[PDB]
Amino acid sequence: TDSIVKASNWRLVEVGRVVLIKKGQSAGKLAAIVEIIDQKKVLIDGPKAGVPRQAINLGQVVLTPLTFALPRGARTATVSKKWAAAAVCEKWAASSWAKKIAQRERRAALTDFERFQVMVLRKQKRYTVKKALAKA
Amino acid sequence: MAHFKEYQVIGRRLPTESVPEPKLFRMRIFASNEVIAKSRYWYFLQKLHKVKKASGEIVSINQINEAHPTKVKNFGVWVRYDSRSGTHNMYKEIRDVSRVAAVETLYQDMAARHRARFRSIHILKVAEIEKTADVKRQYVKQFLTKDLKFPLPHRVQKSTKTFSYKRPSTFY
Amino acid sequence: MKYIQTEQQIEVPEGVTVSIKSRIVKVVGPRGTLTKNLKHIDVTFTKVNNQLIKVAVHNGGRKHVAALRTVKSLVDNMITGVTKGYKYKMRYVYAHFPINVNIVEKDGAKFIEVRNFLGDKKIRNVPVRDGVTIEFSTNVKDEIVLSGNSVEDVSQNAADLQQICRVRNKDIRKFLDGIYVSHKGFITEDL
Amino acid sequence: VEPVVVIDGKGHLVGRLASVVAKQLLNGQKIVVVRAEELNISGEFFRNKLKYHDFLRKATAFNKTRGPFHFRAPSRIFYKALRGMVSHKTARGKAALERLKVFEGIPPPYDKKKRVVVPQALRVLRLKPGRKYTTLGKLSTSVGWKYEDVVAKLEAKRKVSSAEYYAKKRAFTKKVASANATAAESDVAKQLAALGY
RNA sequence: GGCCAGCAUCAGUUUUGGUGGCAGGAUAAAUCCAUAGGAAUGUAGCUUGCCUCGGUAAGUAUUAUAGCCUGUG
RNA sequence: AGAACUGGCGAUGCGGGAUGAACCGAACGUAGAGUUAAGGUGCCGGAAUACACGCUCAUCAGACACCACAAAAGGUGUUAGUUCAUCUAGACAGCCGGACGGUGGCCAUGGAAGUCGGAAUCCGCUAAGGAGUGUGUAACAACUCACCGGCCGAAUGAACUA
RNA sequence: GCAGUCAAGCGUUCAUAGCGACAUUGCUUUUUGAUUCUUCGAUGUCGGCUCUUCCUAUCAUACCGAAGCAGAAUUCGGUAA
RNA sequence: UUUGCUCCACACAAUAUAGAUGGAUACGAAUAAGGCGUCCUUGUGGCGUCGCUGAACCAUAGCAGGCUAGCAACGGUGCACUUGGCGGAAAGGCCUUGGGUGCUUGCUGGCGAAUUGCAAUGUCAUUUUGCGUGGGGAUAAAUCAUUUGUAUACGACUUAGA
Ligand SMILES: [K+]
Ligand SMILES: [Mg+2]
Ligand SMILES: [Mg+2]
Ligand SMILES: [Mg+2]
Ligand SMILES: [Mg+2]
Ligand SMILES: [Mg+2]
Ligand SMILES: [Mg+2]
Ligand SMILES: [Mg+2]
Ligand SMILES: [Mg+2]
Ligand SMILES: [Mg+2]
Ligand SMILES: [Mg+2]
Ligand SMILES: [Mg+2]
Ligand SMILES: [Mg+2]
Repeated sequence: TDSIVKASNWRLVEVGRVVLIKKGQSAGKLAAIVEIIDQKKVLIDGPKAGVPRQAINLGQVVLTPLTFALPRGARTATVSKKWAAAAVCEKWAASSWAKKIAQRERRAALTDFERFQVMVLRKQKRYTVKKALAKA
Repeated sequence: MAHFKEYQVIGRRLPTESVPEPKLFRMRIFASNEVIAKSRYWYFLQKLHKVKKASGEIVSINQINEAHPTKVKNFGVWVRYDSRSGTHNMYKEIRDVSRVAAVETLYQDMAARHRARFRSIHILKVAEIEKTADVKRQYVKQFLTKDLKFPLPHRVQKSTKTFSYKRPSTFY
Repeated sequence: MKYIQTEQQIEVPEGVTVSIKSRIVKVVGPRGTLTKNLKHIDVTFTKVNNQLIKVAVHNGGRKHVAALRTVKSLVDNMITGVTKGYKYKMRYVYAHFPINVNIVEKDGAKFIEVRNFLGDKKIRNVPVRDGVTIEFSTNVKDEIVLSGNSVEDVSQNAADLQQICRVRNKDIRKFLDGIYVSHKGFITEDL
Repeated sequence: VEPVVVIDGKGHLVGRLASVVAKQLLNGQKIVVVRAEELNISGEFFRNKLKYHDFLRKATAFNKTRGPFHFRAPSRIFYKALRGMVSHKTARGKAALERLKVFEGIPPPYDKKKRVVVPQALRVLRLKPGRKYTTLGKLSTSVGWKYEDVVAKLEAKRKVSSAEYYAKKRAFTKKVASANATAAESDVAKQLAALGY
């Protein structure tokens, strides 16, 4: 009896939006949108990760679902204070996205002996899982 | 011409026995290097005063850095440019963090919209608009509204591989 | 000029329920149900308070923001069609030959039959689109009324009836015979 | 990386897809293109129909059986776009073209194989939103291709069978996801997670 | 002795990386810190009207229960 | 078709301009390696479906000098500007109301009353109304518009530039 | 040879239904010129007959828009070879 | 048919390879939206979650992978059978029943490897063909010549003839 309209909630370019830099000197660090310059440009600040305050093209970053309360134009000290208060780093570390990034880094860091151990443990887990699947 | 820097260039109109210590004229020149900065300085000095490079000298060239390179500003830019059939003065507004970035955007925009090459453009003035509601161009005024948020629909992620196995999505 | 955001409002009266999947709009009201596919416009619908649907274009150009108001008008027309309905009144105009207009059946398709237009022996047959009701108006001479939920359907049926009665090989400023839309309003009055 | 790569041509920007496939062929990769009737061309349908009619009016004046052949089927339109970009008059180009197969729909050999896409050729990723585009099947039908209806019917039947197969696969995948949902707190699972698996 | 190679240490030519120490500038500008002065896309507070939980709207209010700008050091 | 200076072709291969005596680059013993020129880097085709800011949708789009053509004039197509204006004391558009009196102002005209024309461009009452913006009459009449009002409520209009 | 742009005028009134001066911008190579690059150890040199195809700047036929289109007839124009 | 033809199995010979060296790993649709899971009043529904690439998933240890002893569990996997179903777009493949049998690296052992000498693709695949040895199966036509004229320059075509 009520209207139904699909939302399609996008991540929004906004002050306090957390972004992940994918290419550049940062290339994998988190920053916060400090202000919006243009449809394609924002001023960001990533002081916790070591990202310098900079005007960056939105094509160089990917918006994360994380937002925190930050006033428009806040300087580096204020950005750091509000970032630490909102615990953005922990909220990102809890996400599957950062967990997937860490998993890819760990797999890339595996040695040959560790890959052999991975195969052995995968065979053990596969034996157990196949037995459970056949019992089910 | 390239990624721009701003230089102060001060020149002299070399002293004689009758006129020692001439009037030491100064300009703010946007150029990619000091050779081009000095060339542009002499070009405009020849447009303004009775002097040339042979009859003058460069007393000082100093790069001027942005005072607050990490503060978002609205710039008003007065330019003069030659079209295919005349000369015109235009006023434009650019949102950026530095004069050099605003000037680079201005040159790109003039080339894109009026086919105005670098040689055809004179930068009359670049000044920060201190107070909003003195911003007179809607394409900049729309970025000054309180709590401005906008999405980025239809995200196109670049593939590192020729073939994809997933029929990707443009959500964001 | 690439406006950052442009939005329009679609007021939803009480007895109307609007279901908006991706861009397939379904409007349900007292008079029936209408459906429209707007997947060619790239707009965004959002329900605000169950009586208001906002439709928005982000980073849109001039033509895009024009099509946004077009979308708003189309959805408003769907709501008006399911609440008030749409009725087009046409009057047959003729100088000498009376235009005979009737509803006939051919394989159960309910054509509008036009005979004796300008004395012609040819019989004009205009199919009635589904959902359009044809009534011949009493107390008004030579008047046909086309009614329905879809304003597009009723207006296209009226247009077809008008076009089938175009005069050929004559000065149309003199030979004004035809069936012309005389009124475009709603079915329910004064609402 | 596969002996044969099967590209699902639906919505794939025929020229860019042809560039990708031509480079793969010349580099020695076997390519099979399916659903060629669902390919796209940028530009309005009327624009591309006029372009095809301009192609159609070109023929050897003294004998039309000698002139350029105007193949109407979508797979052959794609093949023409690809042959114009492969050096088809050399032995190397002939071998590269022999490494290629193009089909309308997904014929029985490939209806049970993995279909890939080419993002650099995908219409949704390449074309600016709101730009108009043409569908190869519609263009081919307008210029004389005779089998749009048959291909559509066989595609509907194949999609029914594939939907049944995918329902079975999804049920089995749910069973497997349950099986590895448990045995995830076991010591082997914790060691695998510590090693990144 | 002949043919084809592999490795190591060199020499000439060259290509592509990692990394260390210095010099200059507005002895970079910034950030940061301290201080002074401000307005606003006006934070807290306060006043007024409304209303579905509870905030909005309009004023005042220059840091407060956010901050920002400019100058100086 | 004929002169001046220089550089070239003739007499000259090579890389580029698809192709070409003259253009661009560079001039040549036989080879190896490296770097480039002009030109290029979706595929043919060696080389980024590179990065960045914008502009363009063409039912004959456009796509690198020599060179293989296009002009005047136009377009609420779209983009960016210049100048002058109107506007909360209410702008533009839109809908509705008024649109008068001296007065058929003076004159040929057969007739001419705002509206075939010549000159004259006034006054009154006005919130406002031209000695009339058009339709219309033989002339009237009757409609219509400038101009002012009622409704709405925030931006709008014009002439130009490329 | 063909086609535009302006618009003083023609068209009883009225520039643009149809026209259109004074000017001015073009297109074409079915005119005739200009040139002498190819052919003078040789491209058979008019016209007609026959036959095929192509172009459109369309005479007719199809469908239309406009008129100083009442009808009829006609004129201007569009898609069209 | 101077023992012909075809198919299968094996062995031996040739013959080449547009180019194997773990696996082409199957929804459809949309992209200003979807996938998956779950719940209900089964919908254009609610809730949760995911993407930000396949950098994945599966597989993967053993003289190119030998010979044996056990433990644990009725799992995984190959082989040849076998029950049945589905698939005609080019189906020539997919699924499935039962038992047999080999391996199992899921876990714990014992034995072997060497001298290819410090590397040399260090030969591991499939494409056709021939031949020999066994088994299974079948036992024709076409053309020339003659003839016809529904045909025809000649070929060809169309007919007839134990
Ligand atoms: K001759
Ligand atoms: Mg007539
Ligand atoms: Mg045919
Ligand atoms: Mg060396
Ligand atoms: Mg000579
Ligand atoms: Mg030379
Ligand atoms: Mg060329
Ligand atoms: Mg290449
Ligand atoms: Mg022009
Ligand atoms: Mg009159
Ligand atoms: Mg001869
Ligand atoms: Mg001859
Ligand atoms: Mg024509």
